[PDB]
Amino acid sequence: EWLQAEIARLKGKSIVPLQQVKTLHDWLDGKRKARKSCRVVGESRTGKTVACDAYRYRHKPQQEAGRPPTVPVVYIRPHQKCGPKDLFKKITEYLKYRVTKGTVSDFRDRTIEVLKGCGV
DNA sequence: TGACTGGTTGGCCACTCAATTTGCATCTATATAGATGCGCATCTATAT
Ligand SMILES: Nc1ncnc2c1ncn2[C@@H]1O[C@H](COP(=O)(O)OP(=O)(O)OP(=O)(O)O)[C@@H](O)[C@H]1O
Ligand SMILES: [Mg+2]
Repeated sequence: EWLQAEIARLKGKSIVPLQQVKTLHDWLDGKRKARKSCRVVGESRTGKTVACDAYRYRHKPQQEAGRPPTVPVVYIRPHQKCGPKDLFKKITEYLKYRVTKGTVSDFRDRTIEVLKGCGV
């Protein structure tokens, strides 16, 4: 009946535009055009991760039949005590590059090489 | 006639994690010797 779907809208997650989200998207675009690194800080329930999701979605990948894709924005949440091989594995996986095994020095070189040409 | 011979169905390196030692900084809750102040005795002086 009608009552059963309604848990799902409620339980279901959604994104609501808010002033705080808009503020970040414009600031990040300044940083992205300028190629300036920066940090975002704030308390854990302010919804930082969600604003960053909403930002990622506004810039879809472009894919041709043969050559590899353009992807402007990469988002990763490291695991606790994330080491070098674990960081390179996450950058590599968010792009779905097929190679999965390697020495730390091999993943380092391979990560630099997939950020290049892919146009991040 | 009793001999001879032939017959024949894991290793070499690079990286990571639980641990467990050692050292340092920060309470903390008690233990312990010195000022300070009444509370009365004791002496001295003064007056009728
Ligand atoms: N723009 C938004 N629209 C709708 N809901 C939002 C928005 N921003 C945050 N929320 C709500 O915040 C909750 C999740 O918080 P979120 O994970 O965004 O916080 P956070 O600050 O990124 O957390 P942390 O820093 O601890 O990782 C959800 O209930 C989600 O609906
Ligand atoms: Mg977050």
